[PDB]
Amino acid sequence: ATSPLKFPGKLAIDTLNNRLFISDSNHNRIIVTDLEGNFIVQIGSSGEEGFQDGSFEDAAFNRPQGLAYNAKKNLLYVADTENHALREIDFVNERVQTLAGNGTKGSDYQGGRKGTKQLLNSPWDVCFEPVNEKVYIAMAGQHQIWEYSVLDGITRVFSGNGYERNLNGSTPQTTSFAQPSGISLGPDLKEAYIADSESSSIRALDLQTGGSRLLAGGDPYFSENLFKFGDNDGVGAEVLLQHPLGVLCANDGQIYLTDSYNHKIKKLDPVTKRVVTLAGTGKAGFKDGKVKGAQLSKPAGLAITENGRLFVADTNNSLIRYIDLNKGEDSEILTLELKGVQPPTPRASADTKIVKVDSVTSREGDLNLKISLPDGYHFSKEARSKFVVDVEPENAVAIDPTEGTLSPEGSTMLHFIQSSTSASVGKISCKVYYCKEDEVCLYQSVQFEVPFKVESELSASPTITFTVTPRAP
Repeated sequence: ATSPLKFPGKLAIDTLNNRLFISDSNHNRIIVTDLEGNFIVQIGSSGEEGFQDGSFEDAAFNRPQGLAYNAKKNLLYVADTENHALREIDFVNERVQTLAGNGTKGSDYQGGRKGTKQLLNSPWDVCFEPVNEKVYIAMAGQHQIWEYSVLDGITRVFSGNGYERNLNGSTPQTTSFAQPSGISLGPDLKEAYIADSESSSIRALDLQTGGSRLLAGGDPYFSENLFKFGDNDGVGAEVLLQHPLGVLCANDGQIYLTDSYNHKIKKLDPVTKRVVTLAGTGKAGFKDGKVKGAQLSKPAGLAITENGRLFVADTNNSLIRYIDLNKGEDSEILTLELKGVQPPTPRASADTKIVKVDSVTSREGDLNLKISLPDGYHFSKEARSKFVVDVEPENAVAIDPTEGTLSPEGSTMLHFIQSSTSASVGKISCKVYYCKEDEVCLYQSVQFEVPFKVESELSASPTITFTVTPRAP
């Protein structure tokens, strides 16, 4: 009814740090919430079309759609379609930066250039292959699939010859696509699944060959009116979809997709090629309840938790919906309340633990902060853990290291000098970056509220110790 989103196109999910990424497309921003929908940070907070890099408040987007998350480096790859670019959001350094593209609709069908030297034509989804460090891009404008190499910044064509046609050939130049709007990698990292929007079909792209094979939809030979689109469940060439925009391959190997113009979610088994409808009557509307009687309105993006919760960008309703998949019959689609998401204009947060410290009673002294990790977790060495100090009435207390990075052992020392008789409150906000052996980026956001009221003139040297307590899978 009162959604803070305007036409969200795509989603990505980070399950280890409890983060849901939303492309609020018609507000030209990415919105990060926790998986219960409480606001964490927004990116491109102006809300206006643009193409600027820099901090999360200098930065601007022009209709971002597809999102991909990099768990080893804590980056979000964006498909900035109307800027014809691929943007990279770095959360370690709170800057946005452009990896390829340059703002103008290029007409390059071969490519192979480095960084912003290579132009693009309306990229629409992105998926991140973590092993070979490649970003695959469903380039809707040129009817091809492209490949960004994170190691040399070279962006080249991967498959499709440039013609708009459902043609599943055996080499990159003998295949065609038709406004490919979604892409998801299989758990074997051997195939990618494409939502070939204009051909109204799901296709499987072979990541070694460069070729593709059709899985379901877009076949007129068996369609009752010889139309390549419709709304019909079945197997293979009996299936009819209408403009699927999103596709996701879950770890159980099944393919979840949004049959966008039919306002349904569907499930496709890539070996039987059987497609069944999961949720939605077919009628463009909003109503949630049991799956078979509910309503979406042009769903176009999907993310999934390991547990089995499927999130849906319900784009033409501007909601985020979710479905708990392993409840089977009783399966109901529900809506995600977005708490604290505040629309754009030209302190506190939701993922940050708040620790109250015993009041500091000396006029002057040294405050030692020692953050430790549980066993088996170590500090990241490529992303150093940072802190920043503020005090309740500025200048009530003076701290020399207003900003600092912790030592490799998680410690720092702040020197303080209180100016008044009166009570004040300091807040030490620190982002800690740590990992298990796998080196997947975990992080914790901790803010220490240090109350300050002079009760003695003799210097002291209190200690703040804190153990991080990582999140539960």
